[PDB]
Amino acid sequence: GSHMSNFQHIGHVGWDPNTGFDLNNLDPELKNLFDMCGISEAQLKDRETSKVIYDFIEKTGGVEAVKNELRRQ
Amino acid sequence: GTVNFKPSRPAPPPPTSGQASGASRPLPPIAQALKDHLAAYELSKASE
Repeated sequence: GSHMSNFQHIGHVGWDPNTGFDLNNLDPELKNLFDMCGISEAQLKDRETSKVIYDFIEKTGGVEAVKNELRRQ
Repeated sequence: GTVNFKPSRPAPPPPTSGQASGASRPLPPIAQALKDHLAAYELSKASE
C-alpha cells in the first residue's frame, strides 16, 4: 500500500536490511559517495556490509545530510 | 522612460556572481568518515 513516514530522520534510499542497496532503485548521490569510499557492487549487495555503510547515512541525517557535506567538493 | 522617483522595477542577479565547482579535487571528509566507519567493520572481521 503506502510507505511508512518514519524516514523523517533519513532520506530517499533503495537500501534494505535483507539484501542491501538495490542498484536498480539506488540514487546517484549514493553511488557517488560509495565509489570515493572504494565500495563495489558485491559489498553494496552484501546485506552485512551494506548495513554498515547505510548505518553511517541514517546517522548523519540520511541521503540529504551526506549530500550537504559532499557538496563541499 | 523619464522618472522622478520610485521606479518599482525588479532585477536579474549580477553576471558571473554564481560561482560553481569544477576542479579535480580529492574526496569530501563525509566520505572520509564513511571509509573510517566501514574500516571499524573490516578490522573487526580479523579481531574479537
